[PDB]
Amino acid sequence: AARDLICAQKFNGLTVLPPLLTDEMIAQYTSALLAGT
Amino acid sequence: QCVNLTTRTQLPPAYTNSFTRGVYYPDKVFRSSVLHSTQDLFLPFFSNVTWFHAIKRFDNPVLPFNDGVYFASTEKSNIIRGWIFGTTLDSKTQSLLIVNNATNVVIKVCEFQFCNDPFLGMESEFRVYSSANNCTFEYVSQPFLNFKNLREFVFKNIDGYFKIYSKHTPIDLPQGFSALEPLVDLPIGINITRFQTLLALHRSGWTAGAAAYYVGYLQPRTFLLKYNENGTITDAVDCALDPLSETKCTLKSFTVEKGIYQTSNFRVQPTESIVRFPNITNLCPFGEVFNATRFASVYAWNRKRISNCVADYSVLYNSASFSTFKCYGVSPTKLNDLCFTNVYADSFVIRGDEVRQIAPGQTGKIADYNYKLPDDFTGCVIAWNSNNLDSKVGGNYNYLFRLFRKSNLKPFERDISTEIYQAGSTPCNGVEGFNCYFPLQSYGFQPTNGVGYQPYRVVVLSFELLHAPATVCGPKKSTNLVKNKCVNFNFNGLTGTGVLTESNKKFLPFQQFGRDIADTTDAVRDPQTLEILDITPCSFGGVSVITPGTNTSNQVAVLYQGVNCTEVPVAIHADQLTPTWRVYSTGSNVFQTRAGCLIGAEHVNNSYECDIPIGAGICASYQT
Amino acid sequence: NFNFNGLTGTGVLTESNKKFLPFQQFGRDIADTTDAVRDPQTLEILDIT
Amino acid sequence: VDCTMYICGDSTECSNLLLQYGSFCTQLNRALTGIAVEQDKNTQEVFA
Amino acid sequence: ILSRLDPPEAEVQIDRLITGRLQSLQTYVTQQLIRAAEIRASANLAAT
Amino acid sequence: ILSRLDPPEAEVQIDRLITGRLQSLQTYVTQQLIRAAEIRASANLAAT
Repeated sequence: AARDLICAQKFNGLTVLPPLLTDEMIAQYTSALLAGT
Repeated sequence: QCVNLTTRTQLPPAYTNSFTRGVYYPDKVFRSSVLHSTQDLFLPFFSNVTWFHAIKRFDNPVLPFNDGVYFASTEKSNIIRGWIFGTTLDSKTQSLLIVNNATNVVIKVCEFQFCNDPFLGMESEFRVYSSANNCTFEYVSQPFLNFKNLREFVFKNIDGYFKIYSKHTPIDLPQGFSALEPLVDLPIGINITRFQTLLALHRSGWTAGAAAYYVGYLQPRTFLLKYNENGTITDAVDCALDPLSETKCTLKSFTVEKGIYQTSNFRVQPTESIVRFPNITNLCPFGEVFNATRFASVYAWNRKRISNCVADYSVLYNSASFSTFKCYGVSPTKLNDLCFTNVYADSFVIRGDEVRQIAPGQTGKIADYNYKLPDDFTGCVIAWNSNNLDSKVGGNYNYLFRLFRKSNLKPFERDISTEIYQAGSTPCNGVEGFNCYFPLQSYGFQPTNGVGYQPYRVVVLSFELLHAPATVCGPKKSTNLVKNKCVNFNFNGLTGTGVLTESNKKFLPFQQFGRDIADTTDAVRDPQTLEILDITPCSFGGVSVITPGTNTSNQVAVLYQGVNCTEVPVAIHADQLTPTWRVYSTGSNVFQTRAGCLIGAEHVNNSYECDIPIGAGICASYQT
Repeated sequence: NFNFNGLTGTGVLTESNKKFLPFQQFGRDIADTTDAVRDPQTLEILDIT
Repeated sequence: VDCTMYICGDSTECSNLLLQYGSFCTQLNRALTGIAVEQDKNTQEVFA
Repeated sequence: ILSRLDPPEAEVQIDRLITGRLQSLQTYVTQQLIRAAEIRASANLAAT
Repeated sequence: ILSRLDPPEAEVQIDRLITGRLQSLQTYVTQQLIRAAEIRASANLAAT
C-alpha cells in the first residue's frame, strides 16, 4: 500500500543511512545518570 | 616438395595459477620513487594458462591470435628459427613471414602460395609458400639474436604497428617480479588474426628436439605499479582480483590500516525488455482497388484519398511478382512507419507495352499527351497483368481507349478530354472534317491480342506527405508480459525499467498514467486488458569493506547495504553490479541485519566493547 | 624558452644524473610535467627548472 | 548521493561524455562522508 | 532526444543538460555544509 | 590549439576551462573559508 518517502527518494540516487546508537541504549544511559546523581 | 607425417598427441588445457607474469613498460617515460596507475589490455593474474607440449612426435598446430600472445619458451639449441603471422595463411590473402634468420630476420606483408609445412632441404627451399609472389615491406638489420633463458615475447598489433615488446630475460614459473621492454616498432597495418609458430628441425625420416611453451591472452584491466629509487618496476597490484586489492587500489597505497572503507556501488542490471502496446482496429480496402470488376477508365482514373484506417503494408508485398515498386523516398521494409494526410491513389489501365511511360520525366504516347508525371513524386507503384480477366471473348467493344490531346499537362490531374482537335489552318467548328479529328476508340478486345497490348493494371500508390496524425501509418505488434522480475518496459510510448505487481488503487475510467508527490510514474493501465499495475524499479545500494590491519592478517568481511539478501544475486554469471565476488552462504554465516546483511562473519551470544562500528547497534572484531 | 622536438619549455638547463634507460626518452615528475630531456643531436641528459 | 545515476540515469552514451570533466564527484562523496561521520561523533561525545 | 536527430547536436543538448544539473548539485551540497556547521556549534554548547 | 584551431572556436573550450578552474578555486575558497571559521572557533577555545 503506497510507497514510503524512503524508497521514493531511494530510487533516484538518494539513500538514507541508519544511526549508530539506539533509543534503548540512550534511555539506559539516561537512567544510569539519573540513578547515579 | 612438401612432406607428410602422422605423429601427434593432444592434451586438454593444463592450468597453473599464473602468479605475477605479464607485465611490461607501457611508455617511454622515466619516473623515480613514484606510484602510477594504468589501464589497457593486460594478462590477468592467477589465471588458468594453457600448457602445450611438443616433442616420433610433431606439433605445428594452427592457433588463434585474438588479442596478443604471452609466449614463454623454455628452449635450447635453437629448435626455432622464426615465425609467421597473418589473416588466413593461404595463397589469396596477405600474410607476414617474420623468420629470424641465422643472423637476420626477414619481414614481408604480401601474397603467398602455401603448403602446410615450411623447411629447407632454414628455409630457402621456400616451401613456407610453394610459389613466389611479389612483396612490399622488407627489413634487414643486425641480428637481434637447468633453464637459464626465458624468451618472453608480447605480440601487439595496434595503431598500425608491430609492437614486439621483446625481452630476452635470462632465467612452473618463478615467484617474483620481472618487467619487459619494447624492441622494434614496424608500421605494417593489416588485419593479422591467426599465426603459427615455426621451428628449426635438423636431422639426426627426420629428428626433432624437446621443448615446452605456453599461451596467454590480454584483457582490458586497471593495474597499479610501483617504482623504486631508480626506474625499475618493483611490484604491481591488480584492481579486479579480490576486495582487498580493490581497497588497495581505491586507497592508493600498498598497506591498509584497520578500518572500514567504501569501494563502489551496486544495481541489478536488468534483463530483456517489454513493449506492451494497444490493439489495432481500423482497416481500409485494397481489395476494392486491386480487384475491381470494372476498372476506372484511362481518362477517368479515380484519385482516392486514404485515411481513417491502418497502413497494413505488411500485407502489401504479399502479391505475386511483377510488382514494379521502383519506389521513391522510402524502403519497402521501412514502409509501415511513415505517416501522411492524403495518399492520392490513382487507378487506370494501360496496355502492357508502355508500363514504363508513366514515371517522372518520361516520354511516350500517354506520357506526353495523357498522363505526365511529376518529377518530385514520392511513392511506390504496383503493376500486374490482367490478361485473364480484363479482356472478354465475344469482342470487348464495351471498354474504350484514349490516344490524343492538344498540349502538355501539369503534374497530378485528371484529363477526360473527348473534344475535336483543330489540326490545320481550316477551322473545325467542333466536328470532324477539314483538318479535324475525334480521338475516342473502343477496346474491341478479342482473346487474341498480344502481350504488349494485354492489360497491365498499374496502381500508383501516391503517398503524398503532409501534416496529419495519419491514423493510416502501420500496424503495431505486442508481446507477453512477465511479472516479479527486473524488466525494461515501454507502455504505449512510456519507457522505463522496473518490476510490476498487483494493486488495489481505483483509477477513473479516463486516467492512464499515475503520479506521486515526487512527480514520477507509479501505476499504469495496461491497454489490452484494463488492469492496474504498480511500477517499482530495481533495487540498488552501496558496498563497504571491513578489514583489520594489513600488518595483522589478510581476511576481509564484506557488507551489502539496504538489500534483503533473500534477494542478493545468487548469480549465474553477472546480475550484480558489485564486481562479482559472491561467496557461499551457509558456511560463511550469512546474517540479516538492519543495514543489509553480512557475509564472512559469525555471530555469538557474548558481549564486549565496540572495536569497529558497523551500524544499528552492532560491532565487529578480529579475535579468537 | 626552448622547443625540443616540439616540446616547449623555459628555464635553466643543467646536467642531470638520473640513470635513464636506453628506451626511456624523457623524464617526468610527480606533478606530471617535463623534467629531463635528451639532445637528439648529441644525446646528453639534461635538467630543467 | 549517487552522482552518475543522478546526473544522467542509466544512459551509457552520457557516461562517455562525463569522463571529459575530470574528477568532479569524489569531492562531493568525501564531503558527505565527513558530515556523516561527524554526526555520530557528536552524538557519542555528547552522551558517552 | 536520443532518437529524433543527429548525434552531433544531440551531444550539444546532452552537454548543456549535464552542466545545469551539476550546478544544481553543487548548490545543494554547499547548503548542507553550512547547516552542518551550525548544528555542530549547537551540539558543543549543549555538551558544555 | 592555437597552432591548429582558430580563436573563433578556441574561446569556447578555453572558456569552459576558465569556468571549470573558477569553480575549482571557488569551491576551494569556500572550503578554505569553512576551515578558517572552524579553526578560529578552536583558537578561541584555546585562548579561553
